[PDB]
Amino acid sequence: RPWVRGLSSRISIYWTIVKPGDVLVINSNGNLIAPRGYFKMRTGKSSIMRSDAPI
Amino acid sequence: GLFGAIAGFIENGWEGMIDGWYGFRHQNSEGTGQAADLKSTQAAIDQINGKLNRVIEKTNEKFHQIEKEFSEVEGRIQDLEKYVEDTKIDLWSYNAELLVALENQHTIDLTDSEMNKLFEKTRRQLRENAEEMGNGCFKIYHKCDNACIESIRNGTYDHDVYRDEALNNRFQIKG
Ligand SMILES: *[C@@H]1O[C@H](CO)[C@@H](O[C@@H]2O[C@H](CO)[C@@H](O[C@@H]3O[C@H](CO)[C@@H](O)[C@H](O)[C@@H]3O)[C@H](O)[C@H]2NC(C)=O)[C@H](O)[C@H]1NC(C)=O
Ligand SMILES: *[C@H]1O[C@H](CO)[C@@H](O)[C@H](O)[C@H]1NC(C)=O
Repeated sequence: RPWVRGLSSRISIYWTIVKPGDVLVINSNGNLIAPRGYFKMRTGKSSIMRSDAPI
Repeated sequence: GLFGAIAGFIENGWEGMIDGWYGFRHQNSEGTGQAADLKSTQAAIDQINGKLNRVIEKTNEKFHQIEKEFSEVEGRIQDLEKYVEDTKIDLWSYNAELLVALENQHTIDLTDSEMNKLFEKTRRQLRENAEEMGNGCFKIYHKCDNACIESIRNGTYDHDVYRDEALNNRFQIKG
């Protein structure tokens, strides 16, 4: 692949939400970039904005 | 406007009347004078302020929505994402345009109405003591000093008190 930071290989990122009472199971015989934990999820009034304005 | 008083039977307006929106001007034996009507002035102001409230400061609150600017060409979804927003903005722009149009037509006809109302309030007070010139003026057919003129302005004018005098002049004889 195009050399980037000296490497021409890549990592492809994925996500999996696990609802309470559920269970996560990872199975792989190679090429896994394992998770370390989980981020907590909230529903609120948040969002993101692309801007170059000085705060 | 619909009422034909302002920019109609009332020639022009008074830049001189700065204490009200509507009022009177008069000329009697001793002189001239002028004074603003508070009532009609407040009716107009009040209605326009009510109207102004409904419009002003009533914003929704929105947080995370869809994206609206794009870095790369994508196709089917971004087309749709753009169509949704574009469609939304035009319907809202129609909404704004129409509101100002209807609102403004309404404010104009309304304030026209309040002028004319004053006129009919005064016309009715003056009974058979006055005749209308048709330029917004009543020709009072009897002596009316500034106190008399004021009684009219504050609606306490008693037309029975000046009836015989008025009638007489309105219907004088060539003799
Ligand atoms: C497959 O083809 C691609 C493109 O030809 C090869 O990528 C190229 O890999 C070389 C490794 O020598 C990269 O060289 C490095 O260039 C950078 C910037 O010039 C410099 O910092 C280093 O000194 C080094 O020379 C080269 O830039 C890179 N080009 C691209 C587009 O990625 C890849 O190696 C080929 N693999 C095979 C088996 O042919
Ligand atoms: C008669 O009209 C109003 C009624 O509130 C009163 O305030 C006004 O001052 C009166 N006119 C005069 C000269 O007092």
